Amino acid sequence: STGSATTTPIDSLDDAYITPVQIGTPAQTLNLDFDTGSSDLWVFSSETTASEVDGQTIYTPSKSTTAKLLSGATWSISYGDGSSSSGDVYTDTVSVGGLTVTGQAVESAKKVSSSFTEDSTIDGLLGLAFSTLNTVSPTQQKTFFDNAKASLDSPVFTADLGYHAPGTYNFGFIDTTAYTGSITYTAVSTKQGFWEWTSTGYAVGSGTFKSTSIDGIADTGTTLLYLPATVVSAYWAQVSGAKSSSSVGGYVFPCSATLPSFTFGVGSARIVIPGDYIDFGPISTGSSSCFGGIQSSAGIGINIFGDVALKAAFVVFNGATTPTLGFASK
Repeated sequence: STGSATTTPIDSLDDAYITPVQIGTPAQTLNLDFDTGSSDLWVFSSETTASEVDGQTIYTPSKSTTAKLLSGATWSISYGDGSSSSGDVYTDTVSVGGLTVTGQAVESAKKVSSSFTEDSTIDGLLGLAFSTLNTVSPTQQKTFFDNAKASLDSPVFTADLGYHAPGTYNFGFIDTTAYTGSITYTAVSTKQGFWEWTSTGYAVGSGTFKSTSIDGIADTGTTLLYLPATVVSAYWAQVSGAKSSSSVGGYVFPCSATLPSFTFGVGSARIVIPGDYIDFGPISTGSSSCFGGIQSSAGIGINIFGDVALKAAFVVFNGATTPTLGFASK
């Protein structure tokens, strides 16, 4: 089998992407944030604290004939941005872009932090990291991809995120019309449960390529590109007036600047992030100070190849026995 679903930016900055997901019988369609940096499928639901729901579409398991309570199971997660959620668990039928899994753990939120409540466009998260990170207790549950794996024509999914535009998540096949040149594959470490890999270096604008190993995770659920402070400093040094602002929470730059591209290495291959991708707009409405899309990972504890980077590529998440990541230009 295969699946194919369009993923759509939630706003004009590409702060996140939502993908429609059918849950239950009859289908209840929720717009979820596909997150290769976590491993819980959780949803706003009929069980969510009423004051914590503002505009989201909810999953109501009692209206689903295929929903079953996973008795005794609870979950609780916190993300890298400090947001969190928790609740209990149903199993139900879940379909993404024509691809159907029966008995998927659907984690029903009883509580969500303000950040989720305040975002009306996101109805939940669909984790696509490794199931070892799943937070369901006492019985850890498998991700949608893990459950679908052995039915898939090939045990892969691909992320093709758009710049200020929709893109595509594919399951079970590689669309050879969706990228240019070749896909370069690179080794993955699963020791921390992430799609963790080592970039071979970087360049700033038209500058020379610096060969250096940068360990990091391919994370569709993170907006920006978080890299070591040395790299990030070398980038913003090429933007007149740019500086790191403690008060704002990272690098800002004059909105009148033109941003240079940023290149990252995948083995001997190169992925170029256009400078436009690195502009996240005024720090506040009407401000002439703009927020940068490349930021320091210092104090996160891990480098993160978020959407800023991933959207410049066609990315293969190869879940074979020995997993790998592939990157192609597009």
